[PDB]
Amino acid sequence: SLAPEDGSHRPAAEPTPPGAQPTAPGSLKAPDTRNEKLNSLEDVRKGSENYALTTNQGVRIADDQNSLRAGSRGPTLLEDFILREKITHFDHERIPERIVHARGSAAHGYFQPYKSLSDITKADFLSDPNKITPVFVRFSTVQGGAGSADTVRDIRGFATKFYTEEGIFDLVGNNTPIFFIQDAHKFPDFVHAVKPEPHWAIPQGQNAHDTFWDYVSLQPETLHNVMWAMSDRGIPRSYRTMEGFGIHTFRLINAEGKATFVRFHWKPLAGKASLVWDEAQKLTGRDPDFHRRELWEAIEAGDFPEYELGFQLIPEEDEFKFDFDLLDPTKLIPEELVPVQRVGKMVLNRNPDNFFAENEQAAFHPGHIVPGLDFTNDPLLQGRLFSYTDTQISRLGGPNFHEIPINRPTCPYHNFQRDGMHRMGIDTNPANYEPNSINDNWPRETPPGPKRGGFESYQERVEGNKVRERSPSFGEYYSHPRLFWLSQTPFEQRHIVDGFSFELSKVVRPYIRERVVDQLAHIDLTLAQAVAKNLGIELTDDQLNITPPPDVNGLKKDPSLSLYAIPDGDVKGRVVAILLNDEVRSADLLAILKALKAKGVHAKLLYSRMGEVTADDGTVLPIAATFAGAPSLTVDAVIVPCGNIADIADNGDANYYLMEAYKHLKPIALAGDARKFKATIKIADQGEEGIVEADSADGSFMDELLTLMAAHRVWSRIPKIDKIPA
Amino acid sequence: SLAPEDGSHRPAAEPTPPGAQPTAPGSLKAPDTRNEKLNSLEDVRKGSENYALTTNQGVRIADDQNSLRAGSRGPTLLEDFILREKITHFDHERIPERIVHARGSAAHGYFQPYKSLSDITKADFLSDPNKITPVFVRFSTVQGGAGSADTVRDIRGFATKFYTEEGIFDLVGNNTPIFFIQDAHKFPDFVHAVKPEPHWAIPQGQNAHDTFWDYVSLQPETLHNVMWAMSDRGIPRSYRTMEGFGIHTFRLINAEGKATFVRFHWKPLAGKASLVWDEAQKLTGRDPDFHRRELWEAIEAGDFPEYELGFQLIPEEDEFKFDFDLLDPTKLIPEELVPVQRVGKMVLNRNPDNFFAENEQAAFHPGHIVPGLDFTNDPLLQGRLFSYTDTQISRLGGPNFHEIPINRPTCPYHNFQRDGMHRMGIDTNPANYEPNSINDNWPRETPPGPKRGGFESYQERVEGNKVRERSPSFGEYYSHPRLFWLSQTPFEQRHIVDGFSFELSKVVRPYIRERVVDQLAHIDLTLAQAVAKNLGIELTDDQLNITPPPDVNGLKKDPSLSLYAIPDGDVKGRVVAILLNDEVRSADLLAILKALKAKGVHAKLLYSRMGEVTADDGTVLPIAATFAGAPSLTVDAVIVPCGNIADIADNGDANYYLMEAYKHLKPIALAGDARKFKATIKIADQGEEGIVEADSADGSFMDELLTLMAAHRVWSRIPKIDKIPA
Amino acid sequence: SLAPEDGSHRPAAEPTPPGAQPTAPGSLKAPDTRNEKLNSLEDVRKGSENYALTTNQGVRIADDQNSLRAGSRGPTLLEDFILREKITHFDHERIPERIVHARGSAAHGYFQPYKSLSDITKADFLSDPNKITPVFVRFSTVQGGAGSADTVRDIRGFATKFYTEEGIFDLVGNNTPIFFIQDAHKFPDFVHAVKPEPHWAIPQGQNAHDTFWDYVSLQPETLHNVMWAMSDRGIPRSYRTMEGFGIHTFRLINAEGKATFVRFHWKPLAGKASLVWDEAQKLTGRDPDFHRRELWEAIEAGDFPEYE
Amino acid sequence: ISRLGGPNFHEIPINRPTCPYHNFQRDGMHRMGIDTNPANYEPNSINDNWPRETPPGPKRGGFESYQERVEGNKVRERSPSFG
Ligand code: HDD
Ligand code: HDD
Ligand code: HDD
Repeated sequence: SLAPEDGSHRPAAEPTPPGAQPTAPGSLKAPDTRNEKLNSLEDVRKGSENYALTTNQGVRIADDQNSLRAGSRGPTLLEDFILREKITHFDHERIPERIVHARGSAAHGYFQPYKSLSDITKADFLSDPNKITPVFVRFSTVQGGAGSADTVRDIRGFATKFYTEEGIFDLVGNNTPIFFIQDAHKFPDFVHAVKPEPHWAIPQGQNAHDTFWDYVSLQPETLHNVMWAMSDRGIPRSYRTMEGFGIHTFRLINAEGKATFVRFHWKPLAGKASLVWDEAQKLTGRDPDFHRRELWEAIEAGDFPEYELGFQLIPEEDEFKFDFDLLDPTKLIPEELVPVQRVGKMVLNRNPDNFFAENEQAAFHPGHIVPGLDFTNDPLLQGRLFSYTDTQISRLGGPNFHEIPINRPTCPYHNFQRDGMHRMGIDTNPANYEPNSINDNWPRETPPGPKRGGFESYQERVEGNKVRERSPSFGEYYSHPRLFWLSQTPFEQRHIVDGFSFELSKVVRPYIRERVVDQLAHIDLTLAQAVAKNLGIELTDDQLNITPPPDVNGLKKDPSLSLYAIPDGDVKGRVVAILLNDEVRSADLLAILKALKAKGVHAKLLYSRMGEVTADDGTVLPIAATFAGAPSLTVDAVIVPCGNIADIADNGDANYYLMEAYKHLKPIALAGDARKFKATIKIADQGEEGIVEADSADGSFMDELLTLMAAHRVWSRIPKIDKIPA
Repeated sequence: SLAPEDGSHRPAAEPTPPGAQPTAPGSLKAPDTRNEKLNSLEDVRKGSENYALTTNQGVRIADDQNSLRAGSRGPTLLEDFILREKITHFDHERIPERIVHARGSAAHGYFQPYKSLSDITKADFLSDPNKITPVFVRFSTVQGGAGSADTVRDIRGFATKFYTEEGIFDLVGNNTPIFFIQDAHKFPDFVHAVKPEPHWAIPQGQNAHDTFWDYVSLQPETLHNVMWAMSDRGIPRSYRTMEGFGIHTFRLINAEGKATFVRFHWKPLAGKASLVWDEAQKLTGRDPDFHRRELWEAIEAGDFPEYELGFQLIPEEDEFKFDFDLLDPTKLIPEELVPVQRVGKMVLNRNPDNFFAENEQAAFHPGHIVPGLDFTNDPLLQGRLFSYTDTQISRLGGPNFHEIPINRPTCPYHNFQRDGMHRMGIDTNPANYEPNSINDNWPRETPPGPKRGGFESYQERVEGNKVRERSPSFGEYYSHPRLFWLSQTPFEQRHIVDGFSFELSKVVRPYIRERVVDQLAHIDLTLAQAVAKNLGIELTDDQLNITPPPDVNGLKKDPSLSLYAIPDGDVKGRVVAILLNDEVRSADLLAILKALKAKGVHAKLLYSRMGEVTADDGTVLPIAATFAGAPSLTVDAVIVPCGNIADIADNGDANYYLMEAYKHLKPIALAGDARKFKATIKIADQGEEGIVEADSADGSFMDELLTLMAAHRVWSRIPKIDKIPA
Repeated sequence: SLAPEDGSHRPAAEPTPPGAQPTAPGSLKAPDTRNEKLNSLEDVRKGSENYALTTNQGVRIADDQNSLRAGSRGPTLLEDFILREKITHFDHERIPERIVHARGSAAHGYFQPYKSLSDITKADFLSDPNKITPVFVRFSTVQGGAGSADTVRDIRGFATKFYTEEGIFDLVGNNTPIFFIQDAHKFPDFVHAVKPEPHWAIPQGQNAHDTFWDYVSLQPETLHNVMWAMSDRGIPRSYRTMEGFGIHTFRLINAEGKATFVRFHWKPLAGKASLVWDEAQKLTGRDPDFHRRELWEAIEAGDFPEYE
Repeated sequence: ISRLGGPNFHEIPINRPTCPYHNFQRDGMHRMGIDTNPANYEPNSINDNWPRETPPGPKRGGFESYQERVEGNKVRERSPSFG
């Protein structure tokens, strides 16, 4: 037996904070967390303890350490079927990654509505506040491969599979309310442009290259989502702290046959929070798995990710009332014009058991709708309906991808489809066609109706000639980017300017930079000038005279477009670094930990080596990581307790930890002699907002620290950070 | 409702004779038949009665008769996800067929040994006469595609999957005791030669072409199996009436580690029985699915195929005691030298539910052995071990083919292998490697032992240089073909001559026919001359003087090599055509059927049209088929009762029916005025052996017919048949 | 050398009647028959005479008769890359057959118009009677597998790939002028009904079974093509002696943008001819490759299949 | 066979030998080479046995494995020399 005597190999099957235990498969970490979908997977879950090691054919293996050979230094024999089986399975482990959103992290959970929606939709999963729908959610980046980093600048995917009693509904959205392009025909052009360039396959996880900015400069329809991507929305703090949007206008259909246009929203109950670019970029090197880790850990802690589903609803007769087209996926519907109605709440409360089996193989597709929903003519949505069925044939090996356990409906499914590679279902129906008399026509079509009815499309009127033509109503490109711009706070606007400036500086062909700046001059001259200045470009007189686009139905701003303008801070689940010394004042630590615990904020104890340090009263303190092994990038705030400060005062890593946290606008709190660190970050004696300081870590010290953490970052420190060499 | 009111759409769920009921899926036909494998497939069985028609996502379909279009004469819309799911699944229904043995028919059953064989093998499925092992058996041809015909001349496959408590054991045999080639390296050559020629892909299901005989003429090692293939062995009457052989010498390993050499045998308990060539050929056109049908129908009738497993056993110290090499797969072990020891019984007692899911997807592989068996150095076996794992990666879509339900072990299987296309099992093991401490090293290796132990190879001595060399001991090609020839009856010899003669007639390049005749001169000059003559070839003086090969260890014949030398007829499950007239004598019919029922022989009632006829006494006789629709090819004998014989006396089809049966040596019985039909087949007034005749269909009229049926065909008739124009 | 002294192994590279010579690959049989498409395949045609036997990696093989083994009666060694490459390629030879029309026989040829059609179509291949368009035609049955018999009673497929100067045009037709069903949504139902039944996979190449007639009895729209299949149309004598049809109304469009409705037809210059049922069925047993053989041999003889 | 889709990965252009390659292997997914050999097997008379095996020799000969002596029992055992 190889496990240590003390059982420390095995994580407690209780919720634990990040770092307290090794992470573990969901069914072993939280065996009592159940929902209908998780239970239905039980047929295929395979354990291991107490079982003999076998081939795939069930033959017990005596010696899994050696190939069969003729003498112990001789050649390997072809009759070694144990070796070849094991090697063959290994040799064929990989499947094709997703064409886009290959990098993503998933969890199980459940959803339920706040109130019946049967007045506007007959969808069963929205019909009853006490009917729970299992869900499986995958969050993702867009451009990079499955082994790329999490904290890149990109759009994020937010895909939700609802295993309803009337079929799978997949709501396949992103973290911004519009897309870069109008018609699915251009998707491969756009994606080829954003992806690594085809000669050398560079760069990974980055829009900062010529082809992407070339396409942008030539396709101003992209400018709206480009603005969102260049803002801090492009670098979320966590999948828990971003919005999700279905982007397209869909339809809701009630039992009376009435259609209402809807756009879908997820509101993060943990609040909206993003990183800053220097931090996000360096975090792709220090921990390329930061978002994956953080989501998995939040769930093991009990800090379940929660989202509120919301609908913008527009009656059918109001289709043409806005000064943008509701079917144009590059246009958003301002919440100032159409409020988001809250619809229900989704809680993600268990991680998967096997990433490959459940995450990699999950197939989400926006064509998977249920009665009570329907599509519209959105020309991007229309082409998506073709892609997500078609792509699984190579990705998942064939047309039986719905039989892969994660994908299976929990409701009944019966039909006359047969065969296909890796067919699991053994059909006993004498008939494989309909109409049939030999099985009395079963399974049977079901008329549409109020509940449990067959699917019928809404009978929308279609009147037009067969054309390949963009609707003229889609031909407006600048007003929504401007509305976005004007709705950001001054610091968010600076971050946008810095995002464009950084990205365009990596574009080798200078005319491409110029052409993008010219597009910026059509949105906002202040933005265009600020970017131009960073690129050493001077706007021409004509560019300076470009008339700014019109307001969006009278709006000069909409604060819901900003991450930060309206506070919605939630510290629960956030994490603080506590920089230890070899003689910690235990009275400081006790007060620190008590206040953090009261607000559900986690701590990591850091030192210049691993092992333990002993505090002033004999308490043995285990060290989670070194200053260098768990950098300030990975925490929300830094606290330094008193004690033997001379131990760490001249440690370069400890000093840098504070300089890096300071530059990235994080709250820092310094107790007792830790106040000596004020010098490294140039804080004046009288102190400064964003640095908490006191003789000791009392209740007052922690309240203030906790208040700053609720506001996420110390924006008012931005003018002070260009001086700092960090 | 589309089913008829009287419920006649639904086959009776009880044993019925062939043709009495429509055929049905095995679990609907025989719900009460069970074994441990059939029980374990229950989780994937899908019903159909009383369920709604859905998409694969569980969405109820309202209209499964139309596409979604813009207006009822308008274009189809891309948003029709119900149409595209359904067409996509249809578009990807097919998977590659097997490289060889693509054509095959399969049934579930069970095996039981007669007694424990623990003194000679530790194999668990042979350890206890009470231990019953589920099986799945697939029988097949070799050459033709999945859509080729059953009653071709070819070798047959007889593949058995034993679902043992210690793993899957696949016994992958043929119906002749040798193979055509010695070393696996030549398999693609031989198989390319026998297969349709690569320019034009002709001929299907036939060795009667130039490239096959070219190869054979250049590779005399193939002559042994060619003799079998050219005999009536190449055209079995039924998969129930052929022998099976593992071909190779394998090893049994007992609990003390002692190795015994073994060759595997299957003895058909329904006896040995073949067609004649003209019958077999025509039958590929009248019913290309005859063996598949016959197998399914035997099982639905309760005429379950039964086979006895037997072992020829040779002590290790006897390896070199014979004139041929035990490892040479072109050599048989005469039963006169090493008898077949009976081991156990196998009964196939349930048809599959879905042919594709269970039969097409089944993967058999002779490397799938269990503790208590091991391989030898037979260099054809040796290369087989590589192929049957390899081929599944394309054929079945990847390395998880063991998770396709029909292939799954019923015993436990646990290991560290992960991922791969269409992965079903969701592993919860924190470790995916060993050795590991984080799961205490589970699943763990198991030392070899008397039972329930790990697989260890037998420590055979290997000594020699790395060579691509054939063993000189394999370089004798004629003595076995000669023993086979001399062991055949004179009519079986005639049929061999005529098999070579017909096949060689289809070889377009005359020099190939001559080179084959030259090879036959090395085996037996009588055989060679008879073939030569049918080809217009004259043997040279040299050829006439070739010394015949030596006998095999003193044997100048072994009658176990003959199909018919030793009668072993069983009539149960055979079929008789009864040719009706419009006024049948009912006393004749009652007597016929009563005698047939007593012996388990089935009957089909034929006429010139469908519907019914009424017998002299008013009895209504249902007609199964017309004379033309169910030709004599498909039955084992023909009886014509009295009645209004004038009604059919001038019917070409009815006359021909008798001529065809007469030509193919089948028993024919004629009662009262049905004796008029003697003219059509030119029978003397005093009658002849093989034609039963009498005033009325009893006393001993049925005993005599039933006695002819036990002898299978009327061999004495052979000189009489060249006369008849049929 | 294994060939016979008198060279009778090699068929003459000149047209010869059926059975006179062994049949051969088309470029060895008729080396001077050329068209643009046939010439464009020259980069991928591989010969054989006078070349050494190699692996796929170009390594010359000394002994293509034996695996590598420890002793001449010993076990086969994993390091035998020659054997494993050869057996790997063999083990993966097959690809999925077509879902329908899996059984079919194909030939190269050419098309030429009788006159310019630019009044009714701007299609480039129809613009000038001197425009020669290479074609590749595959004839087929519908129901049976790639390995089933040719002279079954079935509809026949007649597919022509036109390699035009402005794109490939595939005219994918059958030998009757209608289809069994009205709407593509029902194609998997019709095809499952006609194909071998799912419990036992019987029968091959035949509509003569319960599920086919069940569907037909419940879907009267099928009756028209059913009538054609039940006539001697369902049993052609030869792919050379049957009609072809596109079935659908399509449109021609001319340079002015005017649309004309068109249905396509192929008229066989060898005339129309079919077997009788008893002969056809029996022929599926005596020569299940009869139509494939007869097409190949007509072309080798110079009886070129011609269609208008 | 999975990564590159089948047994014809050698016909993907980067992977192709620049020297001659001829054999009796046929078919497989994505088959590019169109073989004109009347024979797809050896030994064959119908194409005078071409392409032909080549004896090993000093230059341009067939591959033959070094005849290293093998001696021992069939074992799954690590050599003690590796320990
Ligand atoms: C016509 C092509 C096409 C277009 C126009 C879109 N996508 Fe898409 N999307 C795909 C074709 C596709 C795909 C190729 O089918 C993917 C990759 C593999 C897969 O399973 O689906 C995919 C994956 C994918 C995923 C990952 C799902 C998962 O986690 O497995 C998300 C979140 C989105 N997409 C979201 C969007 C949004 C919000 C779009 C515009 C509003 C959008 N896609 C446009
Ligand atoms: C080295 C390659 C090789 C050689 C020398 C053999 N075979 Fe084989 N055999 C295969 C390679 C193979 C295969 C390519 O792996 C097949 C085709 C598809 C499959 O799953 O296995 C196969 C299938 C196959 C089947 C069909 C199993 C089923 O019904 O699915 C049978 C009965 C046999 N073989 C029997 C034999 C016997 C008795 C042989 C000589 C003693 C033999 N094979 C030599
Ligand atoms: C909705 C599906 C569907 C429908 C309604 C049809 N087919 Fe089809 N057809 C196919 C789906 C298909 C296919 C599944 O896509 C095939 C099978 C394999 C392939 O490559 O294409 C095919 C093959 C195929 C072939 C063989 C081409 C070849 O030789 O490779 C012919 C001649 C036709 N079809 C002709 C027709 C005609 C004349 C139809 C009715 C007017 C028809 N098909 C309806």
